[PDB]
Amino acid sequence: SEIMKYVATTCPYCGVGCTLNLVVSNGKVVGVEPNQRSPINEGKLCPKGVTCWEHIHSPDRLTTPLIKKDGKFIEASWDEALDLVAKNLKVIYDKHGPKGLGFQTSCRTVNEDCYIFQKFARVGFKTNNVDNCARICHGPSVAGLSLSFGSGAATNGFEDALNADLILIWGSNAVEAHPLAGRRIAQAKKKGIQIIAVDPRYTMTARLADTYVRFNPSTHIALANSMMYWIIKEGLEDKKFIQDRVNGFEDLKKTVENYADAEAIHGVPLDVVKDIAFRYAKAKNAVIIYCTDNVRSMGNLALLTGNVGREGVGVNPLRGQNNVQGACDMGAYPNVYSGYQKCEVAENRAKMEKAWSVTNLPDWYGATLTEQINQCGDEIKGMYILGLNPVVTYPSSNHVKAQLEKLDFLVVQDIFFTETCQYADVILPGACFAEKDGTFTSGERRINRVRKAVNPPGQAKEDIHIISELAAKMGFKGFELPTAKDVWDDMRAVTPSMFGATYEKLERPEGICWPCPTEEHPGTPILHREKFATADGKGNLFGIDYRPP
Amino acid sequence: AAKGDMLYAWAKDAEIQKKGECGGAVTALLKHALETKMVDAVVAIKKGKDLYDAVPTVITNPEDIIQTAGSLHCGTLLIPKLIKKYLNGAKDMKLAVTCKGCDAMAFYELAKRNQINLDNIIMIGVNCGGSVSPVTARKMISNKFGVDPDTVHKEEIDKGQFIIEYEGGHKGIKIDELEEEGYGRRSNCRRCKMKIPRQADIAAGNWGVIGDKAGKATFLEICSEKGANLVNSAQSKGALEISPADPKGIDIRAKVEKAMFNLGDEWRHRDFEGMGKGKDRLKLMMSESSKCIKCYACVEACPICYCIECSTKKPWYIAPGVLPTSFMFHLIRFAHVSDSCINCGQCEELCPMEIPNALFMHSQQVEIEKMFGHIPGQDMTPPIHAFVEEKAERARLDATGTDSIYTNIFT
Amino acid sequence: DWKPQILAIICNWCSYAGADLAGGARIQYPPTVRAIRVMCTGRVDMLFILKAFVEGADGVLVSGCHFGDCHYLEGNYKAAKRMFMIKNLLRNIGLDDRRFRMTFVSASEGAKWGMVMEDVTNTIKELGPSPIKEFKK
Ligand SMILES: Cc1cc2nc3c(=O)[nH]c(=O)nc-3n(C[C@H](O)[C@H](O)[C@H](O)COP(=O)(O)OP(=O)(O)OC[C@H]3O[C@@H](n4cnc5c(N)ncnc54)[C@H](O)[C@@H]3O)c2cc1C
Ligand code: SF4
Ligand code: SF4
Ligand code: SF4
Ligand code: SF4
Ligand code: SF4
Ligand code: FES
Repeated sequence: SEIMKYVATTCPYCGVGCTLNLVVSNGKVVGVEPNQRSPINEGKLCPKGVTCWEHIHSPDRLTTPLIKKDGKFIEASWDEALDLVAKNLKVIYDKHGPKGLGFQTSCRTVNEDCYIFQKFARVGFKTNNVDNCARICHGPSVAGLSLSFGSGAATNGFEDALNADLILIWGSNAVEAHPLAGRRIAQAKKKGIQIIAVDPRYTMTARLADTYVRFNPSTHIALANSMMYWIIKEGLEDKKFIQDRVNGFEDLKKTVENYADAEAIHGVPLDVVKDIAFRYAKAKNAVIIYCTDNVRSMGNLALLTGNVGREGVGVNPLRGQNNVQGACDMGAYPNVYSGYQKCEVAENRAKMEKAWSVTNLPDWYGATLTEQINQCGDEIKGMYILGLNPVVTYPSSNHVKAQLEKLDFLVVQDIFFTETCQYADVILPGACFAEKDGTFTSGERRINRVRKAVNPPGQAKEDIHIISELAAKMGFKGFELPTAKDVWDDMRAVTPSMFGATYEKLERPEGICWPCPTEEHPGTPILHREKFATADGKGNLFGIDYRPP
Repeated sequence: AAKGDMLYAWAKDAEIQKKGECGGAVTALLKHALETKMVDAVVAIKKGKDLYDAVPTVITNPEDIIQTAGSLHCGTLLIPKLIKKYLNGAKDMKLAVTCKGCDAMAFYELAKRNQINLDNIIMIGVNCGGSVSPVTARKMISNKFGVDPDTVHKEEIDKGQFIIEYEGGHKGIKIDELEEEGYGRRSNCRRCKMKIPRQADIAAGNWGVIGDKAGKATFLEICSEKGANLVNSAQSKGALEISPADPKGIDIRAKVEKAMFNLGDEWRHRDFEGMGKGKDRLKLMMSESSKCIKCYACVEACPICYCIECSTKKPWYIAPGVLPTSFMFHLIRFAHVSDSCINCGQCEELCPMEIPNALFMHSQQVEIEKMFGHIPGQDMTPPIHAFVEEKAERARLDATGTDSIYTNIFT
Repeated sequence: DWKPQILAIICNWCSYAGADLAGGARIQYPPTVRAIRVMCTGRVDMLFILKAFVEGADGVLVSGCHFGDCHYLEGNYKAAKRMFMIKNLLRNIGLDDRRFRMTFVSASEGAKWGMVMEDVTNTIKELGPSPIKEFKK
């Protein structure tokens, strides 16, 4: 057939979204090659990207559906397994309404599968009990940055920090995780850019920094409060910015004026505090790289120094999962439909109803991952898990196992036989990133294409196909979407932003950044261009008091 | 026609001759070899996307080489290591491969180390005056040329300037001016001196073609009997036209080659003294190499690194988990590669941490060369440590005029 | 506070014999060099020398048989070529190449072994502490 064919794809291992070539010989992925054309990484990959191809053709991959029949799983046909799932979901619905079911996907999955998964969870039985890894993962920082600015995403890109004078890494292992985001720090120091690292431990990304600052762990609020106190005290705040685009300054004033001497809390001497504070406030264009109160303090700093809406500046919280941003965008949260359209507002609730040809959408705040797992027997019973391994990921794994065994009809879709699989009643095999054909979304809001290299191992299918077949079994209208392009077009019709991100535009190696409202718009690589995304269009900066644990 | 002839060559097929960068002779020769069954496949470069994307391609259908026609100056890749990894080193199948000077040198390095079969491989070598990274070319065009890069149709380095053809006209800027401003050819391409691959089987270029054929003929130099046979077969079956080259063309070809040698020497100088001398060079090297995150891209991309397991992976040399890795990691590559480095730049350009691997390695290589007199990538000469000789060892000890190896070795 | 750390890698058949003969003849020299004793100097890999220098050897000495007197017919020609190349690498990484030398000591040259010991110690003392130990940090 084919000998050494190159297929361009996105790396599935973190939020940088590096591009790579998979080498496919006789329908087998046999290696990973650089793609020098990519703007994100210029053909450069970390160890994970270099060896992403190893797990694709493992013998352990699930090949056919499995059904727990009075013990060990026996081999089932697709029709059999799907009819079983449809029957059990139907009965649990008809007995316990929409509260009885529970959905959660992984951030490993492509945008089209996250969107169709949340569409399945809402168009059919109307439940907002949909969620994903981002809760239990490191950062609920999206909510905090949303409160500060309006969009919880990173304000600027990665190439953008090359334009600053004062990259300020803060508590980030940006070279251990996101190494090709830390490549920007390496390039910047080669260009001679002031770099200040502030992690509690001397990490390999703190080696690159001109100044390194220890502080006692769990004291970010105190340290940032001190820095803002000195900025205010010597008046290096940005008056036009604060008076024009920011609100809450008096509250910040009261809250911070109690942090003149905080050496007791954080270990940083007042001399070093003044040094970093004045370097940051004096830098004309300074970018913060972060990795709830902790992220709103960063928003406080950026708003206080007027470092937001411009090239070479901003706040860039690093995500960590390959498609966590994409899942949140597609609307795999309890409270947002898609593109962060809140379900609390009847306006877009009715817009969803009209677009999806369904009635009486829930509007109540769903149950997050831990909410579901804790109430996994009390009112929730019946659970579809799209790619999670909760027994290995959640803390108190034994409690997780107890709750899952308290559960009626778990369904698990995975590419491998995990530990959570033993507790499933049905196991639907899935496809990995080399067999899907969707899109990922980087941490810098960039939509990248994933391309099909090989076929799923045996009888395994990809998630859009599985969910469409299940919805056709259960009699749900609106899941006639045979391709990732059709799923994407349905999503685009639904969402106001991302309306310009057609696949003919995503076939560009550059990709598209998420606020792309029209088809001629080139994208929005820098957010909050001259107005924010809150009610008055003005960022709010809050006063946080440090709580000792 | 016989191993040393210098010819003008263009394709009989008008479409092949249009799509060739010059006369289409590389694409006519490759097509002929494939369809007359000298070779079982053809490894060439095609555009996968915009002309800034160069994708290697194994082609077995003779109908697909018209897609390979044209030269991509943003193709900074290296072919021979892909043939070893995913084509079993050409141990069972004949191939015909289009290659630049660095790609011919890499072929010879891997054949020295027994990793490919040059009896099976046919190397059609192209002249190379330099390659540009695709993304750097984009930034060049956006900033210095003041053009939207997606507008460009074709783009080439001709007469030492960067001609781009966009909608509206064409432009040109001296590559030396660009290279001073911080753009241009890759660093190793600036230092390169393998301009006409005379170690390949055929050397094709646009240098020395003068007069009525200045854009519709390829200057061919027949560098081996295998290439002579390929050319004679193509000319007889009528896929390729041959006229003897013009002596004035040969002369100015020699002059341009010599000038490119001098420019390469100047860049070698300014770069190697830019690295420093004494303990300053050790702080440059050590502080740069402290960035390495052990992605091993430099090892997997180097043509000379053919080892099943690198010694950089052995726990008695490098501690497995310590990430701010030792200088031993790069000392083990200086020791193993620097004697034969072909200055391909792959190690430098695939490094996520932007470490000047190629600059360090070539700075060591140039004077390992002027010490032992071994030029990498030219022929089947075994590596310096794979062939030690009694008389030569006596000679270097006597030349030091000393009873040991301590001093009077360098000037 | 500082004592030179010199490491020697001496072959078994001429340099170890020469050092043993010097000891037997009671030739005194300073106690600064510690030896490793491989069979031939052909065994000495480049990575041994580089590993020593990166661990912090202020000096490295490799001692073997004279040319034409290797126990294994030609194993010290290979070592000589390797050490010439090592001298070149250390000069181009900016470390002082006179921290390394290769001496040819026969089995009967105990006096010459003592003189080699003295001269290596003197040269390293002049050179001073190696820079790697502070460049690491
Ligand atoms: C990056 C680059 C720089 C060059 N610089 C010069 C120069 O300064 N002076 C000069 O006289 N000639 C240069 N050449 C060669 C020049 O294009 C030749 O005149 C041309 O190859 C003649 O062949 P043709 O037009 O007859 O056949 P063509 O139809 O052009 O055949 C060209 C062949 O080269 C292959 N190819 C294309 N891009 C690459 C690449 N990046 N790496 C390897 N193979 C590739 C194509 O697949 C095709 O088989 C350069 C070539 C490249 C690729
Ligand atoms: S930096 Fe992240 S996305 Fe890029 S190759 Fe490494 S793990 Fe994959
Ligand atoms: S290294 Fe030399 S031969 Fe290779 S592309 Fe650069 S200039 Fe051409
Ligand atoms: S490519 Fe660069 S980062 Fe990767 S191992 Fe080599 S030197 Fe280190
Ligand atoms: S060390 Fe780097 S420049 Fe030298 S041959 Fe290997 S890849 Fe090419
Ligand atoms: S560095 Fe040395 S051991 Fe490692 S792959 Fe290259 S040649 Fe082999
Ligand atoms: S036996 Fe001593 S050098 Fe070989």
